[PDB]
Amino acid sequence: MIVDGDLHIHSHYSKAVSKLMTFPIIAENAKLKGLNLVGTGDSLNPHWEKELLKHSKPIDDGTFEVNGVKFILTCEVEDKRRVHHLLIFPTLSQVREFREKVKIYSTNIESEGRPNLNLTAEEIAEMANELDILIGPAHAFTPWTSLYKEYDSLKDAYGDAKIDFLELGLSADSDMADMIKAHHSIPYLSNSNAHSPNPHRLGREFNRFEVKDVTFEEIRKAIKGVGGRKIMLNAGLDPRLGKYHLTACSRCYTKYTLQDAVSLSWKCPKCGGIIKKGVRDRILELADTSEKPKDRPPYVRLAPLAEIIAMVLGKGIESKAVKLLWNRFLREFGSEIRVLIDLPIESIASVHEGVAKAIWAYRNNKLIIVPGGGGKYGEIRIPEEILKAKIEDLN
DNA sequence: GTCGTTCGCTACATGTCGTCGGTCTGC
DNA sequence: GCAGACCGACGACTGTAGCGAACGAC
Ligand SMILES: [Mg+2]
Ligand SMILES: [Zn+2]
Ligand SMILES: [Zn+2]
Repeated sequence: MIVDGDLHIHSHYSKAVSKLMTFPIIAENAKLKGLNLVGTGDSLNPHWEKELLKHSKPIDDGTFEVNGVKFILTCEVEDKRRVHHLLIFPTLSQVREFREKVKIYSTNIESEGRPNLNLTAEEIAEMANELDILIGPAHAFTPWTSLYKEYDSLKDAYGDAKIDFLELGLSADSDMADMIKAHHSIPYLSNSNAHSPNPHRLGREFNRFEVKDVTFEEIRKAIKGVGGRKIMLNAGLDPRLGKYHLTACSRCYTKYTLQDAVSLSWKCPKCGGIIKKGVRDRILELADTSEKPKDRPPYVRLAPLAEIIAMVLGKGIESKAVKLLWNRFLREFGSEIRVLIDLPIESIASVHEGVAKAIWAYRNNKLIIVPGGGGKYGEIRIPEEILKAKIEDLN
């Protein structure tokens, strides 16, 4: 069976997140967005474990279910060098063992969602492999809290340790990640690290797996690509829409080239901000080979349907008209990805014409995209001739 | 016209811990 | 005067009350 899953979210116990980020709301929004599997997130926090045991029903010893949505134990943690690490746990016993094992190395493990572990990345990965915990550098291209903002390679970060995946993130896709030779030997994950259960937030990037049943073991086999199970698709946000694609300032958000960045010494001239190196320039710095493996699954660059509706209606992202249109679209059809890629333009025009034309322009890549960097998301704008024209004379 | 309804932009939070300037000290 | 110790502020890790102001069925 084919299942879509987003295995990287943060509960309300994390900081700068939404208080509506609870199990029922997440399950409802995922079921409405056509999302089969959702990672628990913040599984190291005991209060979140209590809420999970209260609101959900167990499938086995590591897979749970609520409102028809499956859940696997996941958690993002922080490093002593301030590096994000995503972990997937087989069962709840592994969760409790890993928790009690690091209580002496942390002070907010029973207080925060993404906590602070005073341990080397090598030590964390070794402890994870000891208990067969899946571990990977989450959004490892961010110039703030990632791996490549601190280290230059995975071997220098983990040493004698072994990882199980590598989360790409918003500002990256499979090609630029595969531009590094070592990355050829590691499966990718297109996750969200999302904080709000909003349409454009929850499940902005997910992974489509082929499995036999919906359990942790099948997900592990699909990640490792064994026994017929495999990660057959990586649905992700366009890198130009991420918050740190290009190199820009952290205050004025002015885009600067890598050459101009080195010239100004990371000092913003007309602002004074601390310009941070985008993921594109970082990947270009760590350029290995122009080749990429064949077994790499395809990465479909998609945009949030909510933002498309907002830019078509000329209204905000959180407005009520765009919410009504999004709800009507999700009622008439299946999920966001269906209307974005799979659904034909003529069927989309049955609900709204301008939205169908914008989706056509996005599929044919005639949609204007201004990249984002330094903390600002990329923006999308449709040309005038695409909006004023009909549909038959379009293609 | 009328007054509920909604839009879009500004401000602000919850805390841990680095980075980044500025300041004190003891020489 | 200056190296080193000390200090404060600043923001990610974004989401959202909230607040005038334009809006839209009667
Ligand atoms: Mg992406
Ligand atoms: Zn993170
Ligand atoms: Zn600046």
